[PDB]
Amino acid sequence: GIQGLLQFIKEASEPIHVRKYKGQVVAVDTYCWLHKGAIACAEKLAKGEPTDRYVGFCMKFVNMLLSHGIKPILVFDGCTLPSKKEVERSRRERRQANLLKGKQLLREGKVSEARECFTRSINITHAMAHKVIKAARSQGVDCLVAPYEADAQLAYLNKAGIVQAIITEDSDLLAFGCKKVILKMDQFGNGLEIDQARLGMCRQLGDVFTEEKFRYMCILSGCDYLSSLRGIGLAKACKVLRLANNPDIVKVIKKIGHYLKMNITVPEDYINGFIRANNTFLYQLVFDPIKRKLIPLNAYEDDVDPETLSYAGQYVDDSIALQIALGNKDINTFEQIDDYNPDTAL
DNA sequence: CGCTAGTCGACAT
DNA sequence: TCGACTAGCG
Ligand SMILES: [Mn+2]
Ligand SMILES: [Mn+2]
Ligand code: NA
Repeated sequence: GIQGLLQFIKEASEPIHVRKYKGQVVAVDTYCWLHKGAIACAEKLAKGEPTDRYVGFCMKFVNMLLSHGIKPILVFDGCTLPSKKEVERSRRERRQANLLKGKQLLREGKVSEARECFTRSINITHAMAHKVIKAARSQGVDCLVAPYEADAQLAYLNKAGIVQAIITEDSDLLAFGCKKVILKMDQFGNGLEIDQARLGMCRQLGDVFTEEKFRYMCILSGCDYLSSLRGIGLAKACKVLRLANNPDIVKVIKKIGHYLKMNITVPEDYINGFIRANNTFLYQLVFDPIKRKLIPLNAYEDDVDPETLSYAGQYVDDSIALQIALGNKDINTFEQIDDYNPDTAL
């Protein structure tokens, strides 16, 4: 997530209700509903005790969407991106830590703080997600498991015209170049909408409303793929991109000390990390629902070599990609754990 | 003013 | 998990 982005472009935000998308299709970052639903039953989940409260929690959101004549496409996270394995491990350590020390806090008597310990140990597994998938598909609601991060898949679904809006809590969608993003939606449909074309309402944003420059801004400020240079936030990065009339971002980053009047040393591997971040935001592998084939988020440009983009995910056979996307194949064991067929009755 | 790093709440009784 | 919020510091 782009920390502070939502407050940085608040002028482009608008309080809405989902009724305005009646008769249209809306994709959903289901992992947020999964997490907020897991919070209610974090105790049983952390203990391994059987529960399915989060299923109902997600399904009342889904039902709420269905009640207003909206077609929801639930999208789920798939395989972990190779550039975040260390990160996921480092987070898993914290989860297990809060789990154990949570159990010890239960041993010592306080539960209100122990609650706060168990709520930070929540690990959304693919099994839970699959439970939600079955629960939704029993209602005729489409479900699609992303090849990797659901962010890029959602971005594709929106930029292709399959859906007209995206329900999420993560601002990464804005960096992926989404047209419309619905944030902070409760059980009743009251949410906050951000339009890409409305980014012009932000005065301090300057002329950084174009998708490319906006992406550059989000990356330079600091994202999940690359940590920002110490002292570089959203405002200063935006200032750099505003003061830079040069289309070549590399020379700009090399002159980031010049555009800001600061003693900023730019390491040579930071440029590599930046290029990788941009290529990940641009060409992360998604799944085409129509053609049923692994494709990059955006079409490969004539300058970039697609052979050196393994950090954006590697390709597999389209059949395997299909069985993975349908949730029929386990992401980890690559074994058939289901046999859904959308044909015999996205 | 801007940025870093840490805290805190979410759900729900 | 992610944003909101804030003390501390350039
Ligand atoms: Mn995500
Ligand atoms: Mn994200
Ligand atoms: Na930053």
